[PDB]
Amino acid sequence: TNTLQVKLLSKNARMPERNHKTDAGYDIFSAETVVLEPQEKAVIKTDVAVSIPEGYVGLLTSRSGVSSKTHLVIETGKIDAGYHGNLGINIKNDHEDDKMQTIFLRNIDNEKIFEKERHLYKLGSYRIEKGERIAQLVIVPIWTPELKQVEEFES
Amino acid sequence: TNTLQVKLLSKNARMPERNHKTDAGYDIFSAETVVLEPQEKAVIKTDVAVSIPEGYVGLLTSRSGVSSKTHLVIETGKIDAGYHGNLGINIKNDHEDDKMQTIFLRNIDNEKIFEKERHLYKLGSYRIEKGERIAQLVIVPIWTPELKQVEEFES
Amino acid sequence: TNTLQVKLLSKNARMPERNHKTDAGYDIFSAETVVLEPQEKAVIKTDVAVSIPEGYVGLLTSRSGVSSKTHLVIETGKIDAGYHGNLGINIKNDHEDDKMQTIFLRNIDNEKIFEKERHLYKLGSYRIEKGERIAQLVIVPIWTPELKQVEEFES
Ligand code: NI
Ligand code: NI
Ligand code: NI
Ligand code: NI
Repeated sequence: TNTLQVKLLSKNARMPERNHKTDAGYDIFSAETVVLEPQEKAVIKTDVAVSIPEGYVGLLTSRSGVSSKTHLVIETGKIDAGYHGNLGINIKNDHEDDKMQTIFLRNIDNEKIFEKERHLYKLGSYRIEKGERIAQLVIVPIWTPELKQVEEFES
Repeated sequence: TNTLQVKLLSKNARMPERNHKTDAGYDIFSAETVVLEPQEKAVIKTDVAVSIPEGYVGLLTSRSGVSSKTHLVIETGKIDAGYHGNLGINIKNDHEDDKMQTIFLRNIDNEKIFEKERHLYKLGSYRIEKGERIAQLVIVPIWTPELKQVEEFES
Repeated sequence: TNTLQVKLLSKNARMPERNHKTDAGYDIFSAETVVLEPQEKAVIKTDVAVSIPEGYVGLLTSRSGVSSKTHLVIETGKIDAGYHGNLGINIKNDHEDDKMQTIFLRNIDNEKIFEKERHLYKLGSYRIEKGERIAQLVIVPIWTPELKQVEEFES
């Protein structure tokens, strides 16, 4: 203290980065390559484990550029002080399934991914490459008092 | 202090639970049974009232297991220090309305609910039973300074 | 300190408001009039700039009444201590694109907007007027320790 322990669970994992002095969170990288078609849901593995101390919670949340440009929706996960397992990114491709087809996948910048081997995809499908910035981790202090039942509130 | 007051508004309400030492939030239970079809929006009542003190905000947020497994999307509500009313869960069934039908409802674990009385439902419909863990409450300290307008930023 | 600097970037910008003593956040107003059809994504400009000090993060988040009543989904943006640019609201009209038409737009209260000049819109389209409360800003303390890689966690 004040130090957060980080455990890499595979060779695909990458150490989170907080480059600027002013930055609030840590860049979280994907440890796997996954293709998400319209409406598809998944929990993307980071192969990263952290030991958040008591009196804090980690917010594994979306990234500003990715969430604004793409239909990829990350549900902010609340990381407990007592969770030492693999950090998973709760994600949904919120693009509508209009049953149309295209030869182009989309990257996390919403650009068309040009392939030399031509394949057929559902329109609005995204590919997340291994090692890409898709999320960030912001840790905040928490207040956890012992609950007391009342019939009416005082003051 | 440090104690949070909790008020139960009906016999359907349940006292929030923070079982583990390390846990950041309190399990929030539903006080009503509701069936949400695709795209349907609702505010589910908890029949629970809290008196968060000044200098804090309550985050009435989604649950890790429910949000990952089901298309049920909870918008994290910001609970003011001056809100003593019924806590409502802002929820949407984000499952697409593909106009298909099935005889099975889905629980908060995304399992098919087997009924003895056969009924016809829209595909992707969920049922939330009374007294089920659907949300959690995480309270965090806040910073609220008196605003000052500037033409340029200093340092 | 304790004071947050606010910079207005145009005549369309409005000073954020924290009216009640108990309120956790500041009302954020739109600086532009925009019509969002089903599934459409945009970053609405506030023309407001803030200088959050180090050791804090700003949560530019949804509003309780708007998010519950309308299909307008705001992704909570994490505002760094080192961001002095225009605050943008990351928004999506999550209403399904069922290819139906209506003569009525919808306001942020989900009411039909009556026009004297009759126009044809896609069903589930919303209009956000300039100067309307669409979001709020909640600032919270953060914990940013220097990371240390471990092979196993201690205690
Ligand atoms: Ni090849
Ligand atoms: Ni029966
Ligand atoms: Ni959707
Ligand atoms: Ni006119």
